[PDB]
Amino acid sequence: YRYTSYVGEEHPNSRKVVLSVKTKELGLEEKSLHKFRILARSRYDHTTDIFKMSSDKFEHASQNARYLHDILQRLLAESKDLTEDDFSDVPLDTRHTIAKSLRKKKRDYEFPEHWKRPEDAPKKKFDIVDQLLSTL
Amino acid sequence: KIKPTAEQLAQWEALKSVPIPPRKNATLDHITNMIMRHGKKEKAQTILSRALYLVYCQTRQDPIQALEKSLDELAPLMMTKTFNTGVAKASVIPVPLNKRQRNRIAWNWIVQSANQRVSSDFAVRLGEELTAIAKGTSSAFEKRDQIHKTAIAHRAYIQLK
Amino acid sequence: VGKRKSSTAKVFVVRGTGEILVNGRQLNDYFLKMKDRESIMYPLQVIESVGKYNIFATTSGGGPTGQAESIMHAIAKALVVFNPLLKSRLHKAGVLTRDYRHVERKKPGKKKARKMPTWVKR
Amino acid sequence: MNVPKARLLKVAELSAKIFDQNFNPSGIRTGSKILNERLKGPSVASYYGNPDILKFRHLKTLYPDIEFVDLEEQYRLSMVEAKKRRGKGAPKKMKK
Amino acid sequence: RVTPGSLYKNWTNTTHTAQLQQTAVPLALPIFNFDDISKTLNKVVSYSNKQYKSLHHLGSFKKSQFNELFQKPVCLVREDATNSFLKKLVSHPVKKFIITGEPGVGKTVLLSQAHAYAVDSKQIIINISYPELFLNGRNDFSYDDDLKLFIQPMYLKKLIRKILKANDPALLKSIELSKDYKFSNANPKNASVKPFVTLNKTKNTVLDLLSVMTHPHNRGKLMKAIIDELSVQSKVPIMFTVDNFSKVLTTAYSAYRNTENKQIYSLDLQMGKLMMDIISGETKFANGESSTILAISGVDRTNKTLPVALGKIPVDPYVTRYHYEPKFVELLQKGNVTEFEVPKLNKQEVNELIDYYKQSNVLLDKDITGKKWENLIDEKYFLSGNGNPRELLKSLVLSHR
RNA sequence: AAACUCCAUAUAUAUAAUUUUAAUUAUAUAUAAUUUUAUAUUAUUUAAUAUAAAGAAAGGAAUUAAGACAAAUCAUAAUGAUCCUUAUAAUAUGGGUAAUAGACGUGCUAUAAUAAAAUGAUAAUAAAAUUAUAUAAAAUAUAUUUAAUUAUAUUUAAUUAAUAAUAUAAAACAUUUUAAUUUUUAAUAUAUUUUUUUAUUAUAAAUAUGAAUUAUAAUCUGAAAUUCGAUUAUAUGAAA
Ligand SMILES: Nc1nc2c(ncn2[C@@H]2O[C@H](COP(=O)(O)OP(=O)(O)O)[C@@H](O)[C@H]2O)c(=O)[nH]1
Ligand SMILES: [Mg+2]
Ligand SMILES: [Mg+2]
Ligand SMILES: [Mg+2]
Ligand SMILES: [Mg+2]
Ligand SMILES: [Mg+2]
Ligand SMILES: [Mg+2]
Ligand SMILES: [Mg+2]
Ligand SMILES: [Mg+2]
Ligand SMILES: [Mg+2]
Ligand SMILES: [Mg+2]
Ligand SMILES: [Mg+2]
Ligand SMILES: [Mg+2]
Ligand SMILES: [Mg+2]
Ligand SMILES: [Mg+2]
Ligand SMILES: [Mg+2]
Ligand SMILES: [Mg+2]
Ligand SMILES: [Mg+2]
Repeated sequence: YRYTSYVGEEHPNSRKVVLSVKTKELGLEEKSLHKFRILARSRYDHTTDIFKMSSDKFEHASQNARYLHDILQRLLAESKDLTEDDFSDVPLDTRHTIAKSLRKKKRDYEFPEHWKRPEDAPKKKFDIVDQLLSTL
Repeated sequence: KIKPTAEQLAQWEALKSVPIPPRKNATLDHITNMIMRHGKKEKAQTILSRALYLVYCQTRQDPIQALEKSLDELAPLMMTKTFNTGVAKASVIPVPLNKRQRNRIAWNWIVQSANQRVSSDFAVRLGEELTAIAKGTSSAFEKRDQIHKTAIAHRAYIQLK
Repeated sequence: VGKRKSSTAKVFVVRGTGEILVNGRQLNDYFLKMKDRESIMYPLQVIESVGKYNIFATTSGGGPTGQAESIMHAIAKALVVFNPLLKSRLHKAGVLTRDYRHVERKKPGKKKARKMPTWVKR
Repeated sequence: MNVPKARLLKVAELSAKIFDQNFNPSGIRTGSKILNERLKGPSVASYYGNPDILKFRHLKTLYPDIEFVDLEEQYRLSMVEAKKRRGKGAPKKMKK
Repeated sequence: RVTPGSLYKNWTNTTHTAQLQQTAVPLALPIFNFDDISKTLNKVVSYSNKQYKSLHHLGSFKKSQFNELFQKPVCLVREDATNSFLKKLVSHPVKKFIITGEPGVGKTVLLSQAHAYAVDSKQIIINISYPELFLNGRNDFSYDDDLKLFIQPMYLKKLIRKILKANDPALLKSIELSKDYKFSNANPKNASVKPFVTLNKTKNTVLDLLSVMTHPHNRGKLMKAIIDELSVQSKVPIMFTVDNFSKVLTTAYSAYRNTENKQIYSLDLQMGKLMMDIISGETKFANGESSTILAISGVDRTNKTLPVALGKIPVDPYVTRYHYEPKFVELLQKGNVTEFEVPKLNKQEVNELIDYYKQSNVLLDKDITGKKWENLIDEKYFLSGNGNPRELLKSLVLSHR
């Protein structure tokens, strides 16, 4: 739960609280985890296995945090139900994540490993005065 | 302490005799620029090279060289430039031309003569015109001849002589 | 690292047989205009070392022609390390000069940098 | 979209139930955007300033000891007096 | 205001259609044969006369290539690219390929080589170069009642003619028919006399069937019959090929409109459906050595379909019909299509090409005179993007920069 | 005036646990040039040209003096004099500032093939700037049988921000099409130009340019769109 506070000012964003969890770190079975992810929708990113959500609905920060916690608990309860509602056959919708990725830029490319030349690298040049000095 | 290696030195020596290679054929580049309009150089380049390809196909010999020759032929070596002449008769004088100016004059004529050809694509028209000039037929030549004749009249109107 | 206009090109030049990779893909795929490719080659062409050096370019910012120019600039600097005696030659060729040509800003009264709105004497 | 529609709708409804957000499958004008809009009134009201600000009147209230002088007011009074003197004073206001 | 001799077309069209191949040097090059690839493994090779005849009819040699540069269209054999593909074709049990690669790498050329090989080895070739013609709506069509699909009886006729002419008649007339066939007659002669044309089982031939000339509404029926006949026969191999198959994959719905104003699906047509059936394990040819060789074109659109069909990307279910058609993928999976990546040119191959071009006299004076040969080759390799043949060719000839 | 100044540039140092990452960056602090050196060739120890070797070394912005033009502003604001004080001061409802003969500037869009239009999802390539009087993502629905595109509606995920959104930049480049143009089409044959060729038949001054003007239907903002706003659709298709 990340809280924000503007020191001298009275910003209306001081009420904003943001819960954020890795979904694998939550105590869930695999079927329930998938269901939880489905329920999350846009809130769950799939590249980083992270689910976060922020609330600005209430006056105070503490209230907002409490509300977020309650939501999380409700989500968990829903995930652990499994009675006449599995969501085994609804694949993970990753459209929002791909849209976000498109908006940003990528530097996925790397230097080819077979192009490397360790033999052409500069070898350690012999410094005799330094060697003499190093008596420790 | 610099410490240049032997192989590097040998490579440098080998390089030394070779002159630095030119980044552009200058006359061609000039032509492409003249063709070009709205900073759309790539399109002008495509047009020019396509035309040169066509020319080559029609008559199998270096197209760039042929174009240069055509320019040399067509470009009038001097122009009868008009003057006010201290508020009197507008006494014309033959004036020598820079290489670009010479080839610029030639190109405009070439373009005009191409524009009389049939096709929709200008590049095709241009290529046909270039082939005709290589073979040896244009009103551009006649215009050049006329210019030269007009320059010949006014022999000693040149100032420094 | 080379720059031109808004472009920035970090380039890894290595002694292996001369192949190119611009920004994690093939050279002809990245730079469609042959002019840009020719420009990129030019530092390797002033030397007789196109084919000698593998080049892994990584560009960011600006447009294609400017990016290509920044890559070229970077390559010349990279080459300079392999043999310092050629540095003068590269400089003479005009590859070691960082091309300063910077986009002029729109001034207030003018429409563009220099383009003023029409004048009217009467 | 090989995945079925009804299932997706059900999932969306469930998600809506979990969070507070409403579930409108038909896509009818509910009026949600009228109320949900944050009301901007206090900020608008606070435009010109804090009306309770110290004035010259108060600088007599707070510090009676110090005989202050409001210069602009004094000038205005002097101008009024001058106008009265030279027959250019304000005409007496009608009451009716 | 136009003469017969003058060039009125646009550039690409002009280069294709105005014979500037006329003024070109004759070149005594070796001949392309798969049986003697060991001799000419990495050398430029002109095609045989018979191959050329067949290949032109099929539609292998295309407009945007630089086939105008030489007396006739020419390729080189490649150990990594063409030879390997040929070996795979020979060896594999399925014999079912899709030629993938980057734009200009030489997919068509590979197709042309495959066709030439098939011609050499006594095989019939049903080539569909440019499916755009049948897929895009620029020729007549009609909903047949017997066959529940839209026939296209201008394109179909042309395709039949190509089949007839590309292939030699001795190989084609070795095939007796399985069934009898009635067709509507459509000769200038015997119109009133012969209202119908009848082909018998044993007496008649596949050549005769091909030569039949009907009204538009029976043309699709004729085509169907021919395909069936070819499937049945085990005497000769049938090479089916479709180049620019990328267009087919992407253009799922044609430009044709049915009675109600909405677009007709590609599989609701005769030609596209037939093609799909051939691709998949459905219209199975009786003989072995009977292949389908598809080819992508960089010209056409790219999307998730073809990668998903092959072993490339996992199947995202949420991507749209426009960017991913699953039916086509399913069809591709059904008929086990093993893809073939065309590799880019090696340095040696590039050098060999450049040498050939020099011999033919395509190189410019600035390239040849006053320049080291190895250095020139290296520059060419650099400018092509490390051996894209088309790009290299463009740099060589269409540069003038 | 120049210079110091700012932007931009090159280099160095510092900082950033390289998940707020773009280190190919950002920002503080320096150093750097109004560049230097040498050989020659003309004119008189120097100054212009050329050549060479040393360097990343090449711009833009702000600053526009004195006086003058009784130049502009009392409608940013203030003040002198003067005039109005049941009115020349103050509030509401509507109308006007958008009226239209001719005329005058600035622009925008055009008058088609060295130029216009369709398309282009392992989404070709930017920068600068905005988002608590908000920015509005994904996705569903309708226009629209597929879907995409474009436009609305439905509903708000994320972020008050190097973190999310506005926003997959566009020309480019590539295939396709393009009337004027019997410079094409389609029926036959034809064939080693087959997304094509040849033969013989039939294909007879504003368009498949432009987008003014108008008709109807919807949508958006707002309490309200008649005078007098902005979109979308189906028609209308001047002039040039
Ligand atoms: N493999 C090969 N390709 C060649 C040869 N000669 C020319 N080519 C090129 O091969 C290209 C065909 O590539 P293709 O994959 O059909 O391009 P696409 O249509 O964009 O996919 C042509 O543009 C030719 O220039 C050759 O000898 N071998
Ligand atoms: Mg192709
Ligand atoms: Mg990083
Ligand atoms: Mg100053
Ligand atoms: Mg002054
Ligand atoms: Mg004044
Ligand atoms: Mg005045
Ligand atoms: Mg006053
Ligand atoms: Mg006034
Ligand atoms: Mg006032
Ligand atoms: Mg009043
Ligand atoms: Mg006004
Ligand atoms: Mg136009
Ligand atoms: Mg794009
Ligand atoms: Mg959206
Ligand atoms: Mg962002
Ligand atoms: Mg129009
Ligand atoms: Mg008119």
